[PDB]
Amino acid sequence: SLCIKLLHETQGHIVTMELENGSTYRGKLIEAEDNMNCQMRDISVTARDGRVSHLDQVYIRGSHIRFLIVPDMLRNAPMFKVGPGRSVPLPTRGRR
Amino acid sequence: GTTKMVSLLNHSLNVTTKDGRTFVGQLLAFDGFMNLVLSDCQEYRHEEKRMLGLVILRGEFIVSLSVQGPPPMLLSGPGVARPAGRGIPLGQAPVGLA
Amino acid sequence: HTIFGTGEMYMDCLLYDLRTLYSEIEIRVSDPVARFCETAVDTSSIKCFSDTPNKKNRITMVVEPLEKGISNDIENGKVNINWPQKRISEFFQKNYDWDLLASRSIWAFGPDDRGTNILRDDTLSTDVDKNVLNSVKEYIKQGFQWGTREGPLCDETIRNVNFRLMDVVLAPEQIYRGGGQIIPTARRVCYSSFLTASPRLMEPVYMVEVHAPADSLPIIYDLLTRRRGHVLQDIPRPGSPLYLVRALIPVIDSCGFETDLRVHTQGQAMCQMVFDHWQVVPGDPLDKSIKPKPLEPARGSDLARDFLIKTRRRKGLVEDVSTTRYFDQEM
Amino acid sequence: KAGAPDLKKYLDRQVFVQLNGSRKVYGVLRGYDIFLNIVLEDSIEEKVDGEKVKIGSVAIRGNSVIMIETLDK
Amino acid sequence: TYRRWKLNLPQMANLHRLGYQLLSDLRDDNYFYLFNDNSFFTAKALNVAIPGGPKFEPLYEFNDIYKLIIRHPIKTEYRIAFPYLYNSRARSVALSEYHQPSNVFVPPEDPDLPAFFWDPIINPITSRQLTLH
RNA sequence: CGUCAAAGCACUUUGCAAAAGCUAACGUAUCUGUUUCUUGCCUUUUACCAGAAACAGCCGUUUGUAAGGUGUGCUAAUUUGACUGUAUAGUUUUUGUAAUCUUUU
Repeated sequence: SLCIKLLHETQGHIVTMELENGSTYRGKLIEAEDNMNCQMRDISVTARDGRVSHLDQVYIRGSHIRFLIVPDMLRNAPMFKVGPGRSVPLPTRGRR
Repeated sequence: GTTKMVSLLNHSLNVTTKDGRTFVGQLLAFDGFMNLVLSDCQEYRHEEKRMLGLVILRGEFIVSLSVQGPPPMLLSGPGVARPAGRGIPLGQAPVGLA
Repeated sequence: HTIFGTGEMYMDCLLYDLRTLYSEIEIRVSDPVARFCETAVDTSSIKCFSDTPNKKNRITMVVEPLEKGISNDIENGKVNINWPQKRISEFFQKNYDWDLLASRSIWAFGPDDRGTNILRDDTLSTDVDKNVLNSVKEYIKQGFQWGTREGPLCDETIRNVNFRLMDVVLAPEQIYRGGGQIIPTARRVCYSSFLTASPRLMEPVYMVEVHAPADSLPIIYDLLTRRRGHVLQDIPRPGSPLYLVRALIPVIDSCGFETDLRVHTQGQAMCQMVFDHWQVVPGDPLDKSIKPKPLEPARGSDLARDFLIKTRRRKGLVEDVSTTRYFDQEM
Repeated sequence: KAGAPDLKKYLDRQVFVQLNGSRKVYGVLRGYDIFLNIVLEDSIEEKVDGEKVKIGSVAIRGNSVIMIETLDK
Repeated sequence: TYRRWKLNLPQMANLHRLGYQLLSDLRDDNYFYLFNDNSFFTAKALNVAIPGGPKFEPLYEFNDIYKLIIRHPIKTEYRIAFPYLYNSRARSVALSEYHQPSNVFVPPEDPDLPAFFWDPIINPITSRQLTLH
């Protein structure tokens, strides 16, 4: 599915997100998942209060994520057709 | 199924979420979990606004969907002309008779 | 207009472009030959003597051949001029067992800081007049790195030649010691020590790696041997039914060696040539009793003399090379 | 499904977990799960007061987990 | 109409096996080296002639013996390989395919042993020459 | 295999159009002629020898499209396309940690 591949493509860039917790996190993204796990660095948190903090490394659970906010160049990225028997989108030379 | 959902693709949408917040923008990509991707997004928390950009929502977070606006955006046949003329027929009467 | 390039296939594709892409013109291409180089075999019997045009300075230096273990190290980049003198002297002392004062006294490497030639000090009066010699550092190098880029025999590069500054007579002022009065005489010292030391040509050989079936082998050997070939190794290579046949060949005698393999072994047997080595020509290039005939080829030591006359003939130099007396000073 | 998460780089290192109900824990990461159930040893609470109680070996549930941090680089 | 045909594997097998006495046995192409339609064109253009092949009508100071170095005559085979190099004033010429991979398929003579059986022509595979990390 | 859309379907006869778009077998085949030049063997020109360049014919090939023919179905069969095509109540989305109250501006 495409909504997951877009995420994997923003690895490296800086990302903003929102959790069920209520707080938003901002930082460089290192790894993601099909679950919607994340692995980030140099995070700058900002809760409901406005309280800023620093977190060196973080892992997440996707279940806990509400929504992400992604860089602007990631709208020209390709959105593929996928297929019935494939996990990752990718381009497809073969039959279909 | 998901036949209806492809029809919505590339329309400006109004998406209400479980939090109450409402996101707005075009729809680029769609999922089996209802993960939506949205372009040039704007929340309306309520007399309020914010600019985000590209937003990827989960399925858990989404409540309802609603279209705001519509989707954004044999050379030459044989025939030849001529000028005038309008010949007079000597005979009258129909074509087949005589 | 002599032009260079790695080998047959390379040359073909130049002379294709210039003939049909760049210029749209006909040509008369010559039969291809190798680029030669030149070295010293032994030490010089007579020590050198030289005078400046002003006769205020006298330079003399000895030429000796390097060991083959050393020459390769320089061209690889194991030793530089840019390193400290103490690190460089540790190299020679521990590998080739040089003296302690001899090891520190290295001036600069050969033609354009790579070619295997070395300058060195061999005297005591330099310790007495040290600051006097330090005004004559670059005046030697600019007639040495320029003067050994080209050579005596064919106007070509030089390999494995050491230099040993013995006597240095000097004058009061540094106006008597000028650029125009030292450089063109400092260079003449190298050419004089060559002729006394008995020099010889060296030519490039390249590693021919043949592949083949077992039955074709005998033809490869019989072909190689006629063009001076030393098989370094012959094995049935693993995982595939082919025999490797590594080899060496003197570039002059590999003109179309590839096409004769493929013909005679009927489409079996491929071969490549990768630049390697430098092998000395058997005979002596300065021997008056040799001259044979311009039509037929050479065989043994008589071949070395043959290349020299012919190479100089093409350049437009004096053919005999009898004008050794010009560069040998006077005695 | 069941993408076994990338927690190999956290094994046998200290952590600063956060869980549901704003409760958080320190511990050495021993083992992990498909569903992100965790095994922590030398477990110390961080109470809302700040009073730190030593517990020992503990198995935190996957569902609960909000996040997982590293104290030292 | 009888255009287009599709044949089973076993059928094509028999046809092959019946026709065997006619059709060839090269598979490589390397075999041809100086016997390609290209080579023969250059021969024609250079007016030289190669041994087994055809021979046509012709189509169409600096030298100095004392400047040359006579070392191995240079044959006609050499001109028809690298015509731009070894030969001057080369026009109307065609350049040929320099080498192909080489096929390493020997067909099974004795058809009892299986499809995948280490053949005795391949060299053992021993590796005692090597020095690793 | 599954869905949706289009269409009769397979086989065949003619007509009419095309067939280097980024160096490549419309044809893993291959023949005759004209003109202009060069050489052969020659004196009757034709008929020819064997090279070149420039044009032509002929024997064939493919595709699209139009109308037909035979056999079968138009209460069916076949072809052709298109597609974000799978089924999960027990931890990372669709069988809920929800429900409810109160204070501040």
